[PDB]
Amino acid sequence: SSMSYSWTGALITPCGPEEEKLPINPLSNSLLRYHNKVYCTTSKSASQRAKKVTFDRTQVLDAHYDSVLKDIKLAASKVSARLLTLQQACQLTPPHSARSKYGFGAKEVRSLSGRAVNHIKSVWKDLLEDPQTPIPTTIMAKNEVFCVDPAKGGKKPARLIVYPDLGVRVCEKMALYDITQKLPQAVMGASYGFQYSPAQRVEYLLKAWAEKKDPMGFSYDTRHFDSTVTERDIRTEESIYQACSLPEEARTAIHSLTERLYVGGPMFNSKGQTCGYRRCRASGVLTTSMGNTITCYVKALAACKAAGIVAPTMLVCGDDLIVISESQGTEEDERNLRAFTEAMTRYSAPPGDPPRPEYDLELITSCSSNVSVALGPRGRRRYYLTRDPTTPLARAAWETVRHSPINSWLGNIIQYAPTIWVRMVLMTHFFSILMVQDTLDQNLNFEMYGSVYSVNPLDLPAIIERLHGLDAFSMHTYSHHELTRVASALRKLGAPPLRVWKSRARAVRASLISRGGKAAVCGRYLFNWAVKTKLKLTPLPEARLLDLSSWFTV
Ligand SMILES: [Cl-]
Repeated sequence: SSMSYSWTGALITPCGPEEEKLPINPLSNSLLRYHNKVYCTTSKSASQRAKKVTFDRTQVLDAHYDSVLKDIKLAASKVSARLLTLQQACQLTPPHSARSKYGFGAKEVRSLSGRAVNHIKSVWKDLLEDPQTPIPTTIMAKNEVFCVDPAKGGKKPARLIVYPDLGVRVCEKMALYDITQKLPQAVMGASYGFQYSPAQRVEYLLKAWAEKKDPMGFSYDTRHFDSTVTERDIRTEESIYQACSLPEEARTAIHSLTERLYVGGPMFNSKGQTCGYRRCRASGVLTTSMGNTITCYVKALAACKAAGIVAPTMLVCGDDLIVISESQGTEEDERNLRAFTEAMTRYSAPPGDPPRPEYDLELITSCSSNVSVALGPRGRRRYYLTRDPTTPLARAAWETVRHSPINSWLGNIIQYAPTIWVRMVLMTHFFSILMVQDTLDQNLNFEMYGSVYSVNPLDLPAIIERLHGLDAFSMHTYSHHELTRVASALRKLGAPPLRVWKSRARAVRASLISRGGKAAVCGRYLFNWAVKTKLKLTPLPEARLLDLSSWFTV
């Protein structure tokens, strides 16, 4: 049937300067040694990516699909959603969103400047009047940092970004922002993955697992999900949006964005040239995350029914998927998974790595992460979210004229506070750098889900207690999988081993303690693992006064 993309042969071009690595990385050369291994994806590998994501989709739906889609339209119709005013939408534009081609940027949009509001008025009108003309998009190579992996081809090619002009993106919010806030939760309930902090994610998986008399879990990895979304999936999404109680102007707007933007359209590189034509999900539109999540949910749940998965409990986050269910014995489990995969493939969501049933929660990875377990000093089991530290370490070491890695350090310290690698490596490095710089009391930005929060480093103990519990400060005996993986990642990036971090941590803790006040709290709480004679840590009152609820909800 349809190709995800077609190409004119024009290059996917850079937006000006692509940053050289410098001969000295002064913030991270005490963190790890093998900087040669840390790299950033650029436009140079853009074609390589285009080839991998360009392919034919043929899609065969069935009674299981239809049945699930009907249930979802039902659940959708429970939702009442509003238009946002032009001004409300303008206001929700992130401060660094890519400037429009019509002579204004995010600053103007957020400030409600007359010219911007005007242009946006005329874009909205054109959306109500013309429900057909394809809206042009820009295509860019994404810049992301990884550690080289010889096993998997050396260097990954850059992901591709496809987005309409800023004027249109503002219109998308007026039409759909409210739906993005209400639909996923309404169709999926507790299965919606973007509503959970790490600790809450953990607790959900544990509850799912404990409800099965004989649990089995698997993760599902779709190969290039965006590319696998069909015009029909997209029209099916519009049709789910339309099932909500909306005002007529929204209906018209949604239809128009579906036919003119979401379903497909022509792509131009940054130099102005026609680059190709897209017939799949665009990565840079408002509905990408909700879209992928709902469509993955519909497909996955129908696939469960097609394969005979018993009592599924799902967790969905865009293209990432965990299913925990009642085991039917290993031999049937393996067959059901093969059938699940066949259904998904029929639905046009074929796998990368084929799925595999597992019976131990530590062995399931989704969203690049997994649950693991550690003991208190008394033998009590504590479960927490973790992940391979390779990419966090690589990103911890990306330093250029334009980018500092410190925010990145902070983000992982926050998300992954209870892990052995955060506690022994990142925390130790982070606090040592800030002390020496004498910037311990200076606010930094925590980046999550396109949002930013100003965080004071001396507030970390409170934040961590709030997010993860006082247990985050007393994990004693980590797992074999966890010890192995962390040792191996440190060795792979040329970082000191954990034994050296313990020494560095002792010294950092001492320096924090000697500075008194908040810093001293940091040293006592965050580095209690580093001393043989433990202090008794107690709930922090400043933590009770904390509302982090918006941090991990979309
Ligand atoms: Cl930066």
